[PDB]
Amino acid sequence: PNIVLFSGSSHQDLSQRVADRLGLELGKVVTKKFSNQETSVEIGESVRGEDVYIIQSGCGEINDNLMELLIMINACKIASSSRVTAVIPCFPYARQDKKDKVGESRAPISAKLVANMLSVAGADHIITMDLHASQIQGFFDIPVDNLYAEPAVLQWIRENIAEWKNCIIVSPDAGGAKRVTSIADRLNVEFALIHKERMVLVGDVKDRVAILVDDMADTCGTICHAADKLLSAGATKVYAILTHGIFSGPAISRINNAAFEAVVVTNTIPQEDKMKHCTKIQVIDISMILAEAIRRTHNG
Amino acid sequence: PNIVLFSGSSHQDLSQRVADRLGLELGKVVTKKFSNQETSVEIGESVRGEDVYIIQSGCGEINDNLMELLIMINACKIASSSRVTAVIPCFPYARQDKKDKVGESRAPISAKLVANMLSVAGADHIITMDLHASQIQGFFDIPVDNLYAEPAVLQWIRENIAEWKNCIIVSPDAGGAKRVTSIADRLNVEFALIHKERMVLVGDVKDRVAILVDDMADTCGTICHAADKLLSAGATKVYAILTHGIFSGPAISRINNAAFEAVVVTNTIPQEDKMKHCTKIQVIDISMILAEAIRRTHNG
Amino acid sequence: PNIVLFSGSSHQDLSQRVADRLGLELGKVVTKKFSNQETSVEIGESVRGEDVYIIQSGCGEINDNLMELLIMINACKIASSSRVTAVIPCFPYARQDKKDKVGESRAPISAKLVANMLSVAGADHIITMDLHASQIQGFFDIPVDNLYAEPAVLQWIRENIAEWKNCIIVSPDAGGAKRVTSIADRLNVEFALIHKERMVLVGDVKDRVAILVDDMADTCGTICHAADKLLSAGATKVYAILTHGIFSGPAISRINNAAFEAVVVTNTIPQEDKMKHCTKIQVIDISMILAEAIRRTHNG
Amino acid sequence: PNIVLFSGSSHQDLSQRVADRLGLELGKVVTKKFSNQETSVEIGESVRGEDVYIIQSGCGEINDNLMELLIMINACKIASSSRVTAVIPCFPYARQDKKDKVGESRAPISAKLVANMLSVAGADHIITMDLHASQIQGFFDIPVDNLYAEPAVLQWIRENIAEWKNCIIVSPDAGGAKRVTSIADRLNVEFALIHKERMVLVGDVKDRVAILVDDMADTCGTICHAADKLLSAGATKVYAILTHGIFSGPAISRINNAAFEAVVVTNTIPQEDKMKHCTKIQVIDISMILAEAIRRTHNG
Amino acid sequence: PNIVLFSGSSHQDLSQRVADRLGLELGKVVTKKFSNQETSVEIGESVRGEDVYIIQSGCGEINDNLMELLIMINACKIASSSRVTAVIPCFPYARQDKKDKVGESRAPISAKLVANMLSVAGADHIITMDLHASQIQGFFDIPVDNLYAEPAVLQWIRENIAEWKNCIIVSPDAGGAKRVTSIADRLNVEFALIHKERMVLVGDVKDRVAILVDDMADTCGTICHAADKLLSAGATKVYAILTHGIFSGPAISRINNAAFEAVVVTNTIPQEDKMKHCTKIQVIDISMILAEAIRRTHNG
Amino acid sequence: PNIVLFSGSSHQDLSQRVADRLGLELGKVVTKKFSNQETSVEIGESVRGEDVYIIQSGCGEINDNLMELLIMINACKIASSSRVTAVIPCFPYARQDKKDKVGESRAPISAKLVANMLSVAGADHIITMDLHASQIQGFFDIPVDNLYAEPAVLQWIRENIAEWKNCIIVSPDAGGAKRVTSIADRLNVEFALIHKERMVLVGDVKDRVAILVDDMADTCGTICHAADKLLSAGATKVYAILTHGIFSGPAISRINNAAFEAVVVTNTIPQEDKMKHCTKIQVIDISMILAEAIRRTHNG
Ligand SMILES: Nc1ncnc2c1ncn2[C@@H]1O[C@H](COP(=O)(O)OP(=O)(O)O)[C@@H](O)[C@H]1O
Ligand SMILES: Nc1ncnc2c1ncn2[C@@H]1O[C@H](COP(=O)(O)OP(=O)(O)O)[C@@H](O)[C@H]1O
Ligand SMILES: Nc1ncnc2c1ncn2[C@@H]1O[C@H](COP(=O)(O)OP(=O)(O)O)[C@@H](O)[C@H]1O
Ligand SMILES: Nc1ncnc2c1ncn2[C@@H]1O[C@H](COP(=O)(O)OP(=O)(O)O)[C@@H](O)[C@H]1O
Ligand SMILES: Nc1ncnc2c1ncn2[C@@H]1O[C@H](COP(=O)(O)OP(=O)(O)O)[C@@H](O)[C@H]1O
Ligand SMILES: Nc1ncnc2c1ncn2[C@@H]1O[C@H](COP(=O)(O)OP(=O)(O)O)[C@@H](O)[C@H]1O
Ligand SMILES: O=P(O)(O)OC[C@H]1O[C@@H](O)[C@H](O)[C@@H]1O
Ligand SMILES: O=P(O)(O)OC[C@H]1O[C@@H](O)[C@H](O)[C@@H]1O
Ligand SMILES: O=P(O)(O)OC[C@H]1O[C@@H](O)[C@H](O)[C@@H]1O
Ligand SMILES: O=P(O)(O)OC[C@H]1O[C@@H](O)[C@H](O)[C@@H]1O
Ligand SMILES: O=P(O)(O)OC[C@H]1O[C@@H](O)[C@H](O)[C@@H]1O
Ligand SMILES: O=P(O)(O)OC[C@H]1O[C@@H](O)[C@H](O)[C@@H]1O
Ligand SMILES: [Mg+2]
Ligand SMILES: [Mg+2]
Repeated sequence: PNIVLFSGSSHQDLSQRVADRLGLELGKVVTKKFSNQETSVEIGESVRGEDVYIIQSGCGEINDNLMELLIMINACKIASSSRVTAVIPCFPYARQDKKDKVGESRAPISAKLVANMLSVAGADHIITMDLHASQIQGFFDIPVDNLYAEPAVLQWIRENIAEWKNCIIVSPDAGGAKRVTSIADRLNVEFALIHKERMVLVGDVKDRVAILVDDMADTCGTICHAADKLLSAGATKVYAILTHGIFSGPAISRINNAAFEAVVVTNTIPQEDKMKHCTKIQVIDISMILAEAIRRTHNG
Repeated sequence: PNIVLFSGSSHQDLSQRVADRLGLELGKVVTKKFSNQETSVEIGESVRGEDVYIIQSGCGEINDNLMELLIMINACKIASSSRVTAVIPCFPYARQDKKDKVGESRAPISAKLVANMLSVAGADHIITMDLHASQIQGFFDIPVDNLYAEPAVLQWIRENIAEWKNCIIVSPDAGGAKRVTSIADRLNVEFALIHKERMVLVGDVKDRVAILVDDMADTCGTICHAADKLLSAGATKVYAILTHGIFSGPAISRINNAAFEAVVVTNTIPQEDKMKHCTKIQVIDISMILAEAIRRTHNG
Repeated sequence: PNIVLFSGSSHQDLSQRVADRLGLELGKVVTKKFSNQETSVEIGESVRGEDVYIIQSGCGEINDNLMELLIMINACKIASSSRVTAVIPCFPYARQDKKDKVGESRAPISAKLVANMLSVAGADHIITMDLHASQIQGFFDIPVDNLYAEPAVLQWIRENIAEWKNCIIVSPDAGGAKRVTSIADRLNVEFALIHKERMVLVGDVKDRVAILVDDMADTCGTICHAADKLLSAGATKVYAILTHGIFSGPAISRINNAAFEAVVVTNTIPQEDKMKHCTKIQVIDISMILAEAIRRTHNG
Repeated sequence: PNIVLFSGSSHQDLSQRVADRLGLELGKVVTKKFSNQETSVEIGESVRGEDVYIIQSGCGEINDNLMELLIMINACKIASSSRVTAVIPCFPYARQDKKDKVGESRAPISAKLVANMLSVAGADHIITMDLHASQIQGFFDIPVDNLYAEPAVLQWIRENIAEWKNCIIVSPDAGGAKRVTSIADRLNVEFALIHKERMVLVGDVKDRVAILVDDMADTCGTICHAADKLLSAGATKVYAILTHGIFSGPAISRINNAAFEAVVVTNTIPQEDKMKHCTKIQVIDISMILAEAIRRTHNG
Repeated sequence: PNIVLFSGSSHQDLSQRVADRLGLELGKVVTKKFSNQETSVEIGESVRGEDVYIIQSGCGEINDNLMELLIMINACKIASSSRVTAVIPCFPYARQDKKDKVGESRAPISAKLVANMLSVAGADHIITMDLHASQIQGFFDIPVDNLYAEPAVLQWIRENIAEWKNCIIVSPDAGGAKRVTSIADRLNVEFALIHKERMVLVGDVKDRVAILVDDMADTCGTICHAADKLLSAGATKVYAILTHGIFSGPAISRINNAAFEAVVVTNTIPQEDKMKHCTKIQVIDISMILAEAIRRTHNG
Repeated sequence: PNIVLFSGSSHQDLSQRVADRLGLELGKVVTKKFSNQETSVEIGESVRGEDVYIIQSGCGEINDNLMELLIMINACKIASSSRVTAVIPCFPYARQDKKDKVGESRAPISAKLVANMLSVAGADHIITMDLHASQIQGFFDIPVDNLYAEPAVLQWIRENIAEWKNCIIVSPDAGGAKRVTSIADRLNVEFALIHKERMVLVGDVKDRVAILVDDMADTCGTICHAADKLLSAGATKVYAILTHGIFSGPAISRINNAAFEAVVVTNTIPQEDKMKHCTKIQVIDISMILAEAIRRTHNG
């Protein structure tokens, strides 16, 4: 009746880390694809009456991983499991959370679609790390846990950056005001703001060190322009701390010929191959937070 | 089979205005209360096969108006109406859209509860003006229209404030960066930022005019502090433009003994009685936007 | 995993009585109101895995208490509670259980609306005392316990009224034939009947003591006229025993200038303030019945 | 897109009458049984886009007719029908509307089960004549039309009984007080009451004509004893008017050796064979009421 | 909290056998019929918190047994049982699993209707023996266990037929190729095929013994024709092994005047009365399979 | 209010054919992918009140196309469309329609998962061509049309194969008995059967022409072995007619080095690139059948 932990095809390293921190090991599931690109999920062990926990990040090929997660949840549910919990470090389609505004002709809400699919597959609980919009919690009818990576970010700032008592935290866009502001309050220091459309700046950032904080980085269209503007303004050096490092498209190329002292990300998305092609990127372990959340859910 | 428009106990003036702009008149419904404070809804005319439209703002006593709206929707649905649309100028419980963060011990999500109540009552469409969080659109499975009052705000700024070409727009909090930023871009001028915890300010605001823009004002705990900070900083005069003016609690007392040149709001919440006790308050009609949205929904 | 009992803003005394009879104490919940008349519910203790019981009577301001109950149930459900049970001593909107007849134009069914609201909020069980219509049990898909206060009424009749062996039991209306008939059968005594539209009487009621039995009294529009008719017919004195004493509107004034020897009610609705302004009113404790029902549900 | 009327195996005569009053004819459906007592439903004509009406009374073998109705509704729904309406003159399992009281060990609520069956089969509207409990309207989430046969009963009383101005109306049980009372009020005449457990009577019934009114008669366990008590009390003759005459079990034998001047019923249940073995039974047509209800639903 | 086993009106013998194999006895339930052919279900013992198991075969009068099963499940669910499991040895309406093809005018899918009825009644698990179509598992959203009687068929073939090493297995129709083929592979011997429309045969079946295997036999319209064709072809003797022996309509008459050496069936449908009028029929116990499935579901 | 036809990324040619046969043209939708492999759906025109028809085959990368279809349906539904119909020429995950048998450990039912996802996305109708299992019709609660390509197969056999009056139709497996048998009856000729586990044959196929008929061919693991066995048995030439030609994995390599003079398939899956690398493959247009089905659904 105790925890049975399962892992998907994507991001095996974090799954192994979370299993180790729980003093367990991943269950026997073979997730391959048939000849015509159809997902094949075969659970080897018994899940009857167990508290199944599935960890599947929204990275790599998003649709294939999402389909694998749904099929795994359905298979566990039909196999008479007590309660199936889906742990999603990076929620897929989390940037499509609104019907947008004037101009976006009949755009859908893909986040609610994913929520409905997870609910109809048979999920009983959702664990997510640093959702793009905290209001996505309301997209479900089951409990949702929105974990935060801010304590790790503060710890990294304190330990690594020696001048953290006289720095500033800068938001690369207008919507990152809340996160940047909360971090600045936590470190007991001031902050600035940057907006595009071009680049505008409101803050001191003169002969001091600035840290760019954002939730994610897909193509680094942001953060890079913010670093350029900050360097033009008078900043001595610029750091970049991120929660979900996608680094898709050009990305790595842009960081490589950039003046970032360090680009900091977390385990939520595999960074192994990305770190090889870029020395700036550094990784922060968050497996402890997910493991503690899993324990809190399980014991009760 | 054409539009049948109904009005609630709250905000009769806006309902009459919307009816006039539609070249119609409100249906015959008597909404009183029984002896033991229970809602009594009696629809006098036939709604069979009609496109029923109900306008009920979340103002005054929130719970009583919400229950009246739900009972009216249920009565219209059981009476074999073709499609029932709920027009809510101010969405109740819109500030409770998250499970908050560390410290808020097991707080609920009241916005999703209201969404579920409206869905189970029998609503087929929702029309809302300037939702507190745009992601509340995903709280429903029926279509939701999130109207914007920004064009009226811009028009008022242009017509009334003569120095609008050399002003700035200031957000009283960190979460208002997006709205203020969009308004600044539309007016082709710059912007500033104010954060509490005390007040901190990043911007020029020296010997010029600043306009405070926020989504709503419950007790004017904000906006007033921002005006004080701006006046201390060097602003010649401070304006305040708002979408939903609750003006609850002390409110009117605070604006009265304040240095606001004008506090601008919209129809969405009845401002009749409030305007009598405060000369600063001015109202912007938004009935045309709701009427146009209703026409767009109906015609198809 | 044992019982966690919660109480609402209305009827604190009955909640404390039920808690005492269960050898427990009410959980730590702070239920206040925000500035704009919106309910604030904050659960202080952990409800994860607990079998939560919420007691919220439909008295006072009905809509406000109902919204309080719904928000509390939703908060308990989202907080990973094992099972949430709503104990409602007086079911709100219980008199609106039909679509009425010819004349009531498009009247709704508010009882089914409340049932759907409780079902969608997350309630797993319902405990009610003396429902207005027993068929309201079918308004839910979850189990519903319809308790009966008849044993307490019989005990009061036996102990207090010394001539209970040669009395009669009179129904103030046509719909109360079943309750009056069952009480008369259980007491092994005869009965009468009264119908309005004016007053008509079929029974003996000549130089004997008559007892009026009804389910509830909102304004005492009934019962008072029944006592007048009984006194006109020849009854020496008239008693009145009720389950749910609303005593709204004039009520207390009518009883005060009436010839009731005693007006007997039960705990279900707070009678503290009402009893002060009227000496005739007497209260029968029903906390033991609710406590026993709660124990029966919990143990299993 | 106009009315397409269908008929079940039970009660072909009433279906043909309703079709004639609508100036239409029943659709081509062959409803036979396979070898192993399984219902076979084959719709011969096209129902795509039509507003189908199905008439299936709960008479004869109840389960077989109910399954026929459900299969027919499902077949019409899957065949892309616009809206399917189930016209049930006598609602099956209408006497099982409560979980009863102390003594009935874990009895079910079959009426809600039938309601759920009809809702899940695909019914969009329900038309019923004189439901046993009017609160069964709340057992559905679709609109329910509860027709009344009282005008026909009153017309029969006026036309046939010549002394209707100086009669009385008697309820054979305690639960029939409302119907008897309303009929007495509408006829501007007084009333009496009878309760079992044995027979007790409260009323005049001395050298006058008494009429027994009930909703239904299954075995005539009631009504017969009421007539015996009335004859003992002094009634010159006793009439009996009923809405749904089941006349199951002994029934016909009991009426045959009884002193009823006439036993009046309505069409809702086939009375052809029953009337042959008993001269007292007379039938009142109700096809016009159902036809008018169907027209009212269809036109809109 | 352990197993509470209930039995329906049909097939008492199999229920008693399954109870004996589980070392238990059937619960106290009285399932009779009211006067007007309505099902009466009264559960005598407590099912609160128990794992209720109901065995009800789709035999005899199908509709009455199905309604009894649904009412029993609903009664057990409303009585606060932990989990209700429906054990259906023969799934009713299992041959209506498709909307057929060109010619069948708007036929329904009765199997999905039965599935929806069982789901809405409150069933949490389904156990079925040898479904007509294995895809009926997808007709439910709850887990469904499709047991197989093939091991018993193979054992009977080995024990009774001494020449089973040099026989063939023949399918009476085209749709039985899979079952016959699997049996042939398991017995390490060859197979043949027979198709109607008349009879056509592809196989050796010359001066040897053939066994006809099908899923069921309603009227023995098949199997008898296959035996005639096989005997004409050169088969020395013909056997017939079946899972669900309905033997409805003529049936027994056809087997009696046939050249079958033995017609083998299983318990799933009561064969007691049928076996008396036909010496060829033999029965294979399958109570152990159902008992083992029940134990597997319960233990977990 | 008339037909608005939309097309997905996969199978543009068939969509254009169906649009041409309907005398219309495909709507303006841009279906691309964001940087991080997330589907981007933007509808350019208005679908309010329209009867949207979306054609999306389950070919190529299955998961991406399925996600595109779901997002398109959701976008059309939220945009206030009258009715959204999904036309799926090849149903994805149609081979996973059972929970298999002993040996497949806790395998899921992916077809029911896809059905649930389509139902929850907002689909109102499903049109599919030659489903793998006809019972998948019961996997939905909305109407499902299972079109058949058999008339085209018969026409091709008649026109192209000149010796079709003295041929045989052979099933490459045991489960294809029904299709092969129906085709043989339609052409008024005989048939044979082939089963693996190795290869076994029952039929004449001696100096005559044989045609292999199956529903689909993924890797041609079947059909090729059947052709080898048929050639070894004595067949002069062997043909192969298929409905859904996947031709994944090796496929083309197997057909090219085989003795097939014709491998006949239909449009449902794009055959353009496949036909270039193999001269044997030939294509049959089925756009007329889909267009006629669409018309039949639309007009009604
Ligand atoms: N995976 C993705 N990659 C790139 N753009 C995306 C992706 N998903 C959504 N988008 C687009 O990005 C926009 C969201 O931008 P964002 O900065 O979050 O808006 P906001 O200013 O409201 O925060 C949406 O309009 C959506 O069309
Ligand atoms: N009607 C109300 N009046 C006052 N406070 C409210 C009301 N509804 C919710 N709140 C509280 O106010 C907070 C919302 O503050 P807000 O500034 O919108 O948060 P955020 O910083 O996420 O924007 C919530 O935590 C909630 O507890
Ligand atoms: N809280 C209330 N106060 C006063 N009247 C009410 C209340 N709720 C419902 N009603 C009205 O009272 C009527 C029910 O009266 P009642 O005597 O119970 O009906 P019945 O005659 O069927 O018993 C309904 O028609 C409804 O309109
Ligand atoms: N078809 C039927 N035939 C006989 N008795 C029934 C039938 N259906 C239900 N019953 C029983 O009759 C009782 C209902 O009797 P009724 O007099 O209507 O109750 P009440 O006294 O509440 O009016 C129920 O307890 C039920 O067990
Ligand atoms: N209880 C029944 N008795 C006789 N025939 C039935 C019964 N239920 C369904 N049928 C009919 O029998 C047909 C099923 O025949 P079957 O041989 O199973 O079809 P298939 O060729 O698809 O296997 C269905 O078309 C249905 O109309
Ligand atoms: N896309 C696919 N490619 C290859 N194999 C599959 C695919 N989808 C399902 N399967 C497997 O193929 C099996 C179905 O084989 P099939 O011949 O249809 O079985 P049956 O003999 O019941 O018809 C399933 O057990 C499933 O595990
Ligand atoms: O793709 P790039 O520009 O790196 O980042 C996309 C941005 O879009 C927003 O949702 C996030 O805040 C993120 O910063
Ligand atoms: O109550 P006061 O301080 O006036 O305003 C409450 C604030 O809380 C936020 O949700 C809104 O942005 C609003 O400005
Ligand atoms: O409001 P008053 O006249 O006191 O009482 C209302 C009556 O209406 C009925 O539902 C109850 O039986 C109650 O007696
Ligand atoms: O079965 P019999 O005694 O004829 O009648 C049953 C009675 O039970 C009540 O629900 C009805 O009012 C009906 O009169
Ligand atoms: O009624 P008879 O011909 O005996 O059998 C009916 C047949 O129809 C099919 O579903 C079964 O395979 C069964 O063999
Ligand atoms: O992948 P190959 O062997 O070509 O074909 C797979 C087979 O599996 C069955 O569902 C179909 O009948 C098909 O013939
Ligand atoms: Mg009353
Ligand atoms: Mg009665």
